[PDB]
Amino acid sequence: ELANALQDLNRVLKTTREFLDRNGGVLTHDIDNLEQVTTAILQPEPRDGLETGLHAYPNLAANVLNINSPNQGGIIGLPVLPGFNYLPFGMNLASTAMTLPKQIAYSEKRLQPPPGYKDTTVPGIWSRDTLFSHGNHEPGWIVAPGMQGVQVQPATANMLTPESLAELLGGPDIVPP
Amino acid sequence: ESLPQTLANLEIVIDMLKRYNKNVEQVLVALPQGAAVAQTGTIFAPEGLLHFGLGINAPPPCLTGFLPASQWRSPADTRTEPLPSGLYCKIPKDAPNAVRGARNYPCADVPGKRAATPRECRSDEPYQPLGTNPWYGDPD
Amino acid sequence: QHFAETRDLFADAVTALGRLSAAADETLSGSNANLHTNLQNLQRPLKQLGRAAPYLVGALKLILTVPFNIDNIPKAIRGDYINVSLKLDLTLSSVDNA
Amino acid sequence: AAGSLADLLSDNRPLLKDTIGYLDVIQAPLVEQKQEVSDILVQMPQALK
Amino acid sequence: LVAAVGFGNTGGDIFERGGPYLVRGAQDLLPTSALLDEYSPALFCTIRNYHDAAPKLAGALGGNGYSLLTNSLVVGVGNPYVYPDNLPRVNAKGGPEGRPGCWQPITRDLWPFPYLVMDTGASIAPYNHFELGQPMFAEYVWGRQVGENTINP
Amino acid sequence: LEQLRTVSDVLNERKQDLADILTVAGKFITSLAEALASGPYFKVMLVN
Repeated sequence: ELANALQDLNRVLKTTREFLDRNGGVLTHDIDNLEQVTTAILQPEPRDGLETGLHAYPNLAANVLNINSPNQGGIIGLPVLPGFNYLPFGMNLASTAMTLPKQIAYSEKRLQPPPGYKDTTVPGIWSRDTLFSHGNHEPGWIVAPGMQGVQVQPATANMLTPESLAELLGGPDIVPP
Repeated sequence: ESLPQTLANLEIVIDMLKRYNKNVEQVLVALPQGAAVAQTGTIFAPEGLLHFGLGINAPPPCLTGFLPASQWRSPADTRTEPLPSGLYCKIPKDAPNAVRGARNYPCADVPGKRAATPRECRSDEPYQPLGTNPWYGDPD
Repeated sequence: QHFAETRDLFADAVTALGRLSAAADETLSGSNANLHTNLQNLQRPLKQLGRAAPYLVGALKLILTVPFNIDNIPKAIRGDYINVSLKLDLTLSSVDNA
Repeated sequence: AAGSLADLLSDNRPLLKDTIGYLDVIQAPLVEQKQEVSDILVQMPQALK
Repeated sequence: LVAAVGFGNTGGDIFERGGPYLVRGAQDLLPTSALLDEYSPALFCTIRNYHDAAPKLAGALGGNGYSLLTNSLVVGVGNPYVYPDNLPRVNAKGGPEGRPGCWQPITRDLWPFPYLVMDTGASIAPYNHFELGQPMFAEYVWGRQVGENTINP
Repeated sequence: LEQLRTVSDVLNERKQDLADILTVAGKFITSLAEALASGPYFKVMLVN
């Protein structure tokens, strides 16, 4: 016990002394620089700036990823006409094909519709793909598992079945047929 | 007096990143797809693709909660001015117009709430709109 | 006799070492497993950032703003309004794709 | 405290070795191009404004 | 003994002030460390692709030296975001093909980026065909608009 | 430690610039992301 304790204590004292004499001035300098920079970025205004960035950037990323049409490339923007503030009437003639069926990829494999169902503008909500199924006109939609918290309008709740309408708000995930 | 402050600041940063974990994950998922989108949209070296959508006033712009019309600057003035704070679309959480605006961003710390900034997320004072956006002036 | 002369100093040394070691022990026992888990988790990001280290400075020009590049912002954007060149495309290929 | 430090070193030593190696790999380009990092940090706030 | 007194006092003060901070920081770093470890495969490729695309996006802004060069073609716009269903979510996860990663560099051999669908509360996946705008005509006086708002174009 | 020293030195000289980035990038991000929100595109005002 005591012999090994004394010898190892002597060796570790020598090792610690060498390590300190070599590395201490730079380790202290690095710690001081880290303290200064972290204190600088954690001042009140930088604190709330970082807060608002973490709060509002994922939505910005999602929205800018939703303005990119794969078939035509680039980004899409429409020329609003402000300045009365604007015209009392508006028109949206048609929506051209932004994507194609062969191009769609899913971030998670739980979001991919099964046979007989197609994706909607709200990910995880799967319609029915038929000829008359355009514009919430085909009843019997389903929802992806783990999609709780998406409150819907009265229009799309009728087509969404009771089980899936519950799953949007309630706990259990539906069993697709 | 420097190591304890370093550890306290690191604890603050890690706490802020932990409360906003879902936000960080969403940005990390969106970034590679953003790079892929940029690669797709820059196949022509000097020109970047930017299309224009047909249709007039499909969603109208909201001037509520933004700078007044009389405060707009002439396009000739290239001079830079300090950017204003707390400007976003202040419509009363209604209509298809600006549905995904700041006022509907989820609050990470406060479950089941939507607000523009974390300062407004933490505050318990109710969110009241600056005004419905009209077509005939006085957006206030 | 010498030990009796310096008993107070020995007690002070032992108590000071104990004061240091109590806090050191609580810190090193409260962080033994979390530090190991954090290191084992960060191994992969550290390796992938080491691989991507040469391109990090070049990437920084874009990875934050993305559609904007920090280098040429002061001349393209003259304050309020972004300058842009409108090359309207009415070619049959663009009409087909649109 | 001696036991706690021995435990924290016995289990974290290979991971700290790998961490220091990876840190060297990450840091070398930053040191090589430190002027670029300083210049972009100076430049970015004006572009952001 | 004297040096032990001094070192013990100094180190004890330092550890008392900065030990709980380190412990709770290492406790709070577990979820973020796991999150960063999960999305390692999309780290090198993202940085490499942004480095490659930085000169390409800089040339657009700097080629003229006074403007930005854009190719503009008229196109149709999708239906506006509906009120309750299109509200924002922060539940995005995963990556291409179900796992984190990047697409292979987009050349002109493989031009269209595969659109990636993730939990966001909004998507443009169902725009596979030509259809009339569901709120085709709208009025901003009495809020009366023809057609039915939908999430299923 | 020495290369971390030089990196941390150039970072500490730019600590105020990091603070400026965080401050100013948090006071317009909500405003600039507003344009994207109305529909699947972004509004633009063409003065010409």
